[PDB]
Amino acid sequence: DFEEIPEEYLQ
Amino acid sequence: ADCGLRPLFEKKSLEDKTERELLESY
Amino acid sequence: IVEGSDAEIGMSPWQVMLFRKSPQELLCGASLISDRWVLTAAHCLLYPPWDKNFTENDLLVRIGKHSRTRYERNIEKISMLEKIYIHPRYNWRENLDRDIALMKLKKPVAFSDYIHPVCLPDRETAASLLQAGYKGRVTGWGNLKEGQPSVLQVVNLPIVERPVCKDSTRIRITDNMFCAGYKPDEGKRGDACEGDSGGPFVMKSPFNNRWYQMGIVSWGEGCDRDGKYGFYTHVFRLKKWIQKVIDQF
Ligand SMILES: Cc1cnc(NCC(F)(F)c2ccccc2)c(=O)n1CC(=O)NCCONC(=N)N
Repeated sequence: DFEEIPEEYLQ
Repeated sequence: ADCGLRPLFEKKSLEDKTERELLESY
Repeated sequence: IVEGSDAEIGMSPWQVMLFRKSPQELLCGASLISDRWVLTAAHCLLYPPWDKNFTENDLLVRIGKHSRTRYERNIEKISMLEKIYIHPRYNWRENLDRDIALMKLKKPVAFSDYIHPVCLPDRETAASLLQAGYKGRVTGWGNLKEGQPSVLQVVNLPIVERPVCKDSTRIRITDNMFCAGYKPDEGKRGDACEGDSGGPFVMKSPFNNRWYQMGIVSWGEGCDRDGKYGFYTHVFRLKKWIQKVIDQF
């Protein structure tokens, strides 16, 4: 449902 | 120090669509 | 928010979204009170009866947003947490007394047209504005009914007399709480709801035109039931704990 955020932030 | 003054409203002296309702109840 | 409206862009530049890393989902609202500090409800981080016990590394804060689900490139800032502080005497066992937490961001966030901290009230501001009948404003991306909005929702609600708040529920009310909402005969509606928790209840001071955060969306029985009211953490009553945490850490 939520658009993916930049990968780095999930780091 | 600059708290609670919105760049797109207070700072430009524009009012949002329903802030009047708040001030009136006071 | 139930029976609210779409916010306007820039309407609540202090509004913060607590966002879960995995699964990626909306946890709560929160509010930006400086370049480095975010204010929210303790029950957003810690609530053992639902096995909720999040730490610094489980969450992201998203500042500057309007859309609930888009990644608002060039507009929103996403920050990581350095530390979470929960009020030592937060009563999750009984009535959510002292429902408050502070969050310290890893790095300061740059203010913009869409990002800007709300004021904390001082004693005189609180005494003047915190009054039955006076309206405040609540914002959030939470549930529309007791389904989910595409943009930030807003609703303005009157503060309700304490005896009426007490007489609406079996829950023990304390001085650290107030309730707000329309009464059943007033013929207007609205309330916060799930996913609105930790959001700011704000009033605009008539004396200096500034926005002040008086409450934090805390708890309710259902959402927008007649004869029930939203409860809010009383920010000024806990302000000493807030100042203590901030200039110590
Ligand atoms: C964490 C949580 C648990 N219980 C909720 N409401 C049920 C209750 F009223 F019976 C209750 C039970 C224990 C302690 C206090 C109250 C409750 O509302 N929460 C927090 C949460 O659900 N808040 C979402 C915003 O809800 N507030 C409004 N309905 N305006």
